[PDB]
Amino acid sequence: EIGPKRGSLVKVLRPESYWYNQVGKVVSVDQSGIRYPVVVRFENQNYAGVSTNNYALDEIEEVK
Amino acid sequence: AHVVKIYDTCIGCTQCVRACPLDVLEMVPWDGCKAAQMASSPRTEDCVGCKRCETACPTDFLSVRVYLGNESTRSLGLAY
Amino acid sequence: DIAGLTPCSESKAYNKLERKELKVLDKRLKQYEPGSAPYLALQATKERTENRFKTYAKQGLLCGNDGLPHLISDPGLALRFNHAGEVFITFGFLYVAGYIGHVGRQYIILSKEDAKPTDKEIILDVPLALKLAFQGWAWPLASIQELRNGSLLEKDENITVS
Amino acid sequence: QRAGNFAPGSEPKEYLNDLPGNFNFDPLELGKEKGTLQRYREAELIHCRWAMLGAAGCLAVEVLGLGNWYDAPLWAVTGDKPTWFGIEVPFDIATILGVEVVAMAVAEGLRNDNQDMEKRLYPGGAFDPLGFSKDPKSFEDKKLKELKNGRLAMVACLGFAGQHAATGKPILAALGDHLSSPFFNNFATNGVSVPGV
Amino acid sequence: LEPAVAIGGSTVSFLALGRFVFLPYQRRRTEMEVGPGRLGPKTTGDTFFDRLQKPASFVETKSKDPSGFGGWHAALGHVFGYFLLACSSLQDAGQVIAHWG
Amino acid sequence: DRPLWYPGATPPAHLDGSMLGDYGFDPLRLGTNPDRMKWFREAELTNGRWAMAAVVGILFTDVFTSIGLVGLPKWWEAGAQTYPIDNQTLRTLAIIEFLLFGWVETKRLYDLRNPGSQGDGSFLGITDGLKGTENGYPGGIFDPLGYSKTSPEKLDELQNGRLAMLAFLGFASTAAVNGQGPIESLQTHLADPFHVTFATNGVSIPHFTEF
Amino acid sequence: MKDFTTYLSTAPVVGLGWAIFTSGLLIEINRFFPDPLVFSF
Ligand code: CLA
Ligand code: CLA
Ligand code: CLA
Ligand code: CLA
Ligand SMILES: CC(/C=C/C=C(C)/C=C/[C@@]12O[C@]1(C)C[C@@H](O)CC2(C)C)=C\C=C\C=C(C)\C=C\C=C(C)\C=C\[C@@]12O[C@]1(C)C[C@@H](O)CC2(C)C
Ligand SMILES: CC1=C[C@H](O)CC(C)(C)[C@H]1/C=C/C(C)=C/C=C/C(C)=C\C=C\C=C(C)\C=C\C=C(C)\C=C\C1=C(C)C[C@H](O)CC1(C)C
Ligand code: SF4
Ligand code: SF4
Repeated sequence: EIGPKRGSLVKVLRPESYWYNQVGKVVSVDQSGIRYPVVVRFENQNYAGVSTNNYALDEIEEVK
Repeated sequence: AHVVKIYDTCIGCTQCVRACPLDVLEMVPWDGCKAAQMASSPRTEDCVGCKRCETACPTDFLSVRVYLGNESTRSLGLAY
Repeated sequence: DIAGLTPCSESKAYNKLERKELKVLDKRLKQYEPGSAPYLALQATKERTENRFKTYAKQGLLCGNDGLPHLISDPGLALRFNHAGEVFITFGFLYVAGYIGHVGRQYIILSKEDAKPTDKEIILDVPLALKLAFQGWAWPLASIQELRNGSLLEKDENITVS
Repeated sequence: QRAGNFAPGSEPKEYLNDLPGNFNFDPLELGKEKGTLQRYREAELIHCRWAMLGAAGCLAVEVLGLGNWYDAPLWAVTGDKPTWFGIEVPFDIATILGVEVVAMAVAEGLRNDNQDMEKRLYPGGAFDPLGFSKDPKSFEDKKLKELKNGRLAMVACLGFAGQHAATGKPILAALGDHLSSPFFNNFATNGVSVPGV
Repeated sequence: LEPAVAIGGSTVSFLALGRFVFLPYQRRRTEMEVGPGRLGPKTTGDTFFDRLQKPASFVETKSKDPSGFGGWHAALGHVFGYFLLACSSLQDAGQVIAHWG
Repeated sequence: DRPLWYPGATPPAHLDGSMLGDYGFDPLRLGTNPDRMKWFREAELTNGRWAMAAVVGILFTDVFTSIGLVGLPKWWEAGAQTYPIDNQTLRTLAIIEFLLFGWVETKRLYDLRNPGSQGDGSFLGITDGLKGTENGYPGGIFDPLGYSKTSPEKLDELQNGRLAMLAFLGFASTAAVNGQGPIESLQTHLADPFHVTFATNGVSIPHFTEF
Repeated sequence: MKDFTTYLSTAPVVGLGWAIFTSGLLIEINRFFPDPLVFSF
């Protein structure tokens, strides 16, 4: 309810993440008041091998 | 010895405590993630620096960091 | 007769070298029968050497102090004299290189507009590659028309750490 | 207040709106900032005034028949007596160089300390003894006339330099040549103005 | 040519120039520049006897902004700008510096 | 709009829209962009319009030259015979041509970017008559035969222009492999149709079969 | 048949089609037309 719509593509704004200025699909948004509830999923894997990460509400921007 | 740090971007998957081969990290309860647990490192003097915890960390960027520093007999891995 | 060089048509070193090669090739003619396969092969090599020296010369190509042909590369200096052909025709490479680049860029953009564009890279879409290869003959026109529309670049969507 | 379009159906620049001698010419968008546009304005006016005086003297010596303008400063190198309208002034080259340095130094030093945005382009008072600045309308079209004549004089000075750079004939002679054979003698026949002609 | 009239007529011209027409421009132009202090630190209590600007009154003695050391500073124009003209001995030594062409 | 260049299986994308001489021929899909299509049609119109005057200036004079009415040279050496005459200027024709041609070319250029952008304060008194109807189709230039109601005359114009462009390319290529004129190469083709052919007369394709 | 023609689109289409075509083209050009050091202008 507080995060973006589930299933909507967003843009990451974390300046130290491997998916900076990229576009990722939001899989779920937690509603427990945690620090980083918006969980996103990206098509391309990172250097470690994972493809999903959870960001906060302020570091999530709509695509273009 | 080396200085290990755990940032707040932790998700509590308990993988670094499973990857540590010297029993340095532990899992303490927390109230900031879905798993309600955050890693900690009480036995920092036993850190050897193999950086297996950083490879076991799944979040981007890593929630645990191993900053190498001074070396002792335990941190140098000497058996003699 | 520029940059202190001289035309290959009036150089003694050029003729000296020509006679040297024609002699070292002719020395191997005595070791074979006048009508066999090694004789025919040596005769073909001799004809190719004479033709190459004649072709290399009388075509404005000039050599310097050693009989070896030198090449003028400055435009203007190669255009004021009949030396444009030696290296100023860089447009042939620029045309083939731009052809390769345009075909690859057209295949990357078109394949990315499909679900999972990865397996399309290890397993090429041959009917799409052959169609895109014969459609890029007028590549500079497509490049200038794709630049004015702004469809050639990106504004700020790059993985940077700056 | 656009005094004419430099190009019919051009792009109207919203920076050169209320300016004298405006034609919306500038395509490189130089002087787009409102601060540097004033410096460019005063630089244009000063250059126009200097080029008008230069082209006037350059054509006056040749129409009066006193020698080439390029050959006028050759007296110091050759070593003879220089003159102005046949007076034979006895000044040496070091003396005229010194008086020119000091006089232009005090004149330019006094000009640079104006601190008036209007008086730096168009002053008045002492610099306008005839006082034809009372009529604001006459002042307006006289300012436009000044800019239109100054730009033509700048192009004329660059023309004198190019004409003497290609050939060695004097200014009026350069016109006579073009009047002796227009289709056979022009800049495209010098062999140097066009690399290939 | 004469050294007495070329470096003497030089000094006074450079001095009168700097005192009558280039003085307010120099004073107005030196206002944006700051002194030696590293953005004004403590000096007297830290023993910085060399960075502190020399005193010796440094006040108005003439009119319309005077110059104590400027009269000796700007005066170097006498030898910087005209000892070259004063030493123009190549005009009679055969070494032509006219640069023909 | 008009009959397709092929009888079938060749459906274009941006050629469905109406246009002068629309035959649906675009295999490289060059005119996909609308602005680039709008610019390319003007380029085709100008190229065809000048190629028509060039091909008539060559062919019409060659007819009288081959018959025997005039003693004018051919097109490949008309330049080499104009300047050796006593009353002929030096190579200043290129410069005066560039200046006087660029003057009207820039008017036609600014008219394409902004159609009908000929304000009253530009020319002397014909500042209003230069308002063209469409891009590449003006009105005050031509005086007769243009106030009809049906436009397919432009189809004849475009077809004649395309045929003229192909003809000039043939002029430059035929005179490059044989060294003769167009009607000089045409008249010999009527005599021996199987001997003087591009496949065997000129050195066009390397045919070396002399058994 | 579909599996064979899709197998032929991985590594042969890029390492034996283009390589053989380009190599054969350059070799036949240098065979019929002997050694080219200028544009023959
Ligand atoms: C419609 C234009 C046209 C016409 C009528 C001709 C006619 C002729 N050409 Mg030419 N040619 C043309 C265009 C044309 N050409 C173009 C565009 C080129 C550049 C590729 C050439 C290059 C060329 C060469 C190098 C030679 C000829 C030669 C000849 C003559 C012998 C025929 C031949 O060898 O094959 C013709 C060769 C061609 C390439 C033309 C075939 C393809 C054209 C472009 C198709 C157009 C035909 C059109 C659709 C139908 C005819 C229209 C007509 C009834 C008005 C002949 C009179 C030969 C010659 O002079 O004999 C000594 C010769 O050596 N042509
Ligand atoms: C057709 C694809 C393609 C295109 C359009 C480009 C374009 C470019 N590359 Mg590049 N590159 C490519 C493939 C491509 N590359 C591949 C496959 C590699 C790995 C070997 C590289 C490695 C590479 C490096 C290391 C660098 C570039 C650089 C550059 C830029 C400078 C120009 C240049 O020619 O550099 C040189 C390009 C090469 C040396 C690669 C040549 C290898 C061939 C041409 C690639 C094969 C493509 C394939 C046939 C396409 C498939 C066709 C399709 C129908 C199936 C330019 C925008 C430079 C740069 O950083 O930008 C300024 C640079 O340093 N590239
Ligand atoms: C000292 C020269 C000089 C200066 C400072 C100016 C300054 C100005 N002009 Mg002017 N102009 C000049 C010369 C100059 N002009 C000449 C000689 C002509 C006749 C061709 C004109 C014709 C002209 C017109 C028609 C108009 C202006 C206008 C303007 C004003 C706005 C344009 C602008 O912002 O650009 C700023 C100027 C500069 C930044 C000067 C920079 C010069 C650069 C370095 C280019 C010089 C290189 C050049 C190509 C050399 C040619 C030599 C050749 C052999 C290569 C501006 C205040 C417009 C106006 O509103 O009037 C008030 C206007 O409509 N000018
Ligand atoms: C005899 C056994 C053999 C050999 C020698 C090879 C060799 C190779 N394979 Mg292959 N492979 C094999 C068996 C074999 N494979 C089998 C049984 C399968 C299962 C069907 C595969 C499936 C397979 C896949 C899916 C791929 C390869 C690829 C490659 C190439 C490595 C990538 C590279 O060069 O960098 C990359 C080069 C660039 C980025 C620059 C592009 C320009 C290149 C150099 C032009 C291509 C020419 C070619 C590589 C050289 C000739 C090939 C040679 C076989 C004749 C390499 C030449 C990769 C490939 O296709 O190469 C791209 C790849 O994607 N192989
Ligand atoms: C100062 C000057 C002339 C002064 C002449 C003098 C003092 C002559 C004096 C003497 O001759 C006498 C009397 C007698 C001689 O014996 C001795 C000398 C001493 C020689 C001319 C300037 C002349 C200055 C010129 C020619 C300026 C050129 C400007 C151009 C080309 C315009 C460019 C732009 O258009 C672009 C390209 C892009 C646009 O965006 C912006 C703009 C900047 C507007
Ligand atoms: C300030 C004031 C104020 C007060 O109150 C009053 C008073 C009024 C008095 C005043 C003043 C004024 C003045 C000074 C004015 C001036 C002007 C000048 C000087 C000049 C012109 C000047 C000049 C000018 C323009 C000029 C121009 C020129 C030209 C184009 C030239 C041309 C030519 C050439 C190229 C070459 C050839 O071979 C020749 C010819 C063809 C011929
Ligand atoms: S670096 Fe090795 S020893 Fe140290 S905490 Fe990580 S896994 Fe344990
Ligand atoms: S591996 Fe990383 S995310 Fe998982 S518990 Fe350890 S520090 Fe936290």
